[PDB]
Amino acid sequence: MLSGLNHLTLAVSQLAPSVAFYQQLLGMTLHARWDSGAYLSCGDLWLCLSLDPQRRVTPPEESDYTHYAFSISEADFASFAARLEAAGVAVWKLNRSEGASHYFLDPDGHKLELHVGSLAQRLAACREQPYKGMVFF
Amino acid sequence: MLSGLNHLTLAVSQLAPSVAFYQQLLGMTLHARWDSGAYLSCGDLWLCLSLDPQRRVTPPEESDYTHYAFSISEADFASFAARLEAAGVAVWKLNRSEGASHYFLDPDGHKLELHVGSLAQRLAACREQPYKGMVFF
Ligand SMILES: CN1CCCc2cc(CN)ccc21
Ligand SMILES: [Mn+2]
Ligand SMILES: [Mn+2]
Repeated sequence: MLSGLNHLTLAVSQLAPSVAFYQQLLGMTLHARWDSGAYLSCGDLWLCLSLDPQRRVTPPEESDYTHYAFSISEADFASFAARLEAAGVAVWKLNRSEGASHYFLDPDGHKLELHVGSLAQRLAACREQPYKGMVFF
Repeated sequence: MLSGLNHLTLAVSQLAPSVAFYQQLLGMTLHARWDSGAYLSCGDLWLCLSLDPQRRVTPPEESDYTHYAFSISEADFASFAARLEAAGVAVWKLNRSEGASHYFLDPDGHKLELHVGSLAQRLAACREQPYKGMVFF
């Protein structure tokens, strides 16, 4: 039986700029780097960057809604989002609201998000302002 | 600062087969569903399925190496892999590393993995037998 996420692996087109993005800009911990990959952590998350010549830099209008959200506290959210905008990080748009979030792209067009709040808080907010057709189990 | 992964959102082409896969086949807990999505949990992982008309059922040869690995114990690994094989789930890669991994596809072609072992265990193995160009920090 499954117990959670073991690791997230992102395919990247150029290793050095991607390591710089996740380590220098987002502040993840770099544990190891080799000619074709890197291992980073963010709290409990094991992130692997894997050099892949198949990876294409895709505009957000032509990629689907698959995306990866990172937790940040209420106190740090705005100042962290402001730092990303000042660094010229591009944005993308989701079709629906899901609370306090900032949506941004990595150098290869992976869709990232900063989000404040847990699943439990999201469900409680949705009880008051449900999505269309929502049912709770 | 970022404190971990908040949620993983997968774009899906049809909600019902994706809920069946993640809830019934993989055993994740379904918390809520609406006209265009669902929220599930797997241990401490919050998973969102988002219905997206942009999502193509993508063959594994046409997508890059980006993938999502779930944690499982060694004791449960072989029986879980056998369950996936009985259900007809396609495999996209053979395991060619030491640790136990099973590489399988979801109904829309998202690349998934079952993996036994932590980052610390991988780093220890790599310290003994480093990859080409490997530097530790
Ligand atoms: C940390 N550092 C900066 C200079 C380029 C570079 C390359 C590798 C892979 N051979 C590992 C570390 C590193
Ligand atoms: Mn999100
Ligand atoms: Mn993997």
